Amino acid sequence: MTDGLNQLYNLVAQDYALTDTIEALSRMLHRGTIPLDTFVKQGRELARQQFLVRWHIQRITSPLS
Amino acid sequence: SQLFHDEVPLFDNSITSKDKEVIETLSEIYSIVITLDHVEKAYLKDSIDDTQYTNTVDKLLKQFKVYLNSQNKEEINKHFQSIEAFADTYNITASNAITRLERGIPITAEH
Amino acid sequence: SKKYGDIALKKKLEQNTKKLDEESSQLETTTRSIDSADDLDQFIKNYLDIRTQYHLRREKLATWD
Repeated sequence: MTDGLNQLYNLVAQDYALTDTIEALSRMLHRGTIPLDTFVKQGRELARQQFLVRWHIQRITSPLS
Repeated sequence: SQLFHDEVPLFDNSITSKDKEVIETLSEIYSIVITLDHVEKAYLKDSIDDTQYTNTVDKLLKQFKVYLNSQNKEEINKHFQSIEAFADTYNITASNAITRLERGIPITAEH
Repeated sequence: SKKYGDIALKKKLEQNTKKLDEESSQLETTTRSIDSADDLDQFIKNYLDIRTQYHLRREKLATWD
C-alpha cells in the first residue's frame, strides 16, 4: 500500500465516518440527550470538515490538473 | 497502484490564496445545506417543535445568503450554480421547486 | 502458500471490523447523557474514530484483491 493510496483510503474512511457521526448526533437530539442548538453547532462543524475531506479526495483523484 | 504513489496536500502548488478562501466558503455553504436537511428531518419526526425548527432554519438561511454575497462572491456563485444544476432535484416537486427558487432556498437532498 | 494466509488474514480483519461496529453502537448506547462540552467532545471524537477505523478496514477488506 503506497503512501498516496493509503491516504485515499483514510480520506474515504473519514467521509463515511463523518456522516455516521452526524447521524448519531441526530439520534441524540431525538432521544433528548442533546438540544437542537448543540446539534447544529457540532453538526455544522463535522459537515464542514466533511466537505474539506471530499474536495481533497477530488484533487487527488483528478487528472492531476 | 503507482498512479497514487505519494500523499497529496489539501492545497497543492496550483492553489492560490483566493482559491483557498473560495474553498472554505464552499465548505461553509456545504455545512449549512447538510445541517438544514437534518434540522428538517428532525422536525418532521418531532424531535424539535415548530418554533425551534423555524428559528433555526431562519438563522441558517441568513448565514447562507451572506456566504453567497460576500468575499469572492463572483467565483463562489459560479461554483454554486453548477453545483445546484447537478443536484439530485428529485423527490422535490416542481410545485415545491418554484416556492424554494423564489425564496432563495438551496436544494437539500432529502433522500 | 503466500495465498492460504489471505484467507485467515481476511477472517481476522473481518472480525476486528465486527468488533468495531459493536464498539461503535455500544458507545452510543452508553452515552445516555452529556453534561459538558467535554463529555460531548469526547463522544464525538471517539465515535468518529471508531467509525473511521471501521470503514477503513471495511474498505480494505472488500478490496483485499
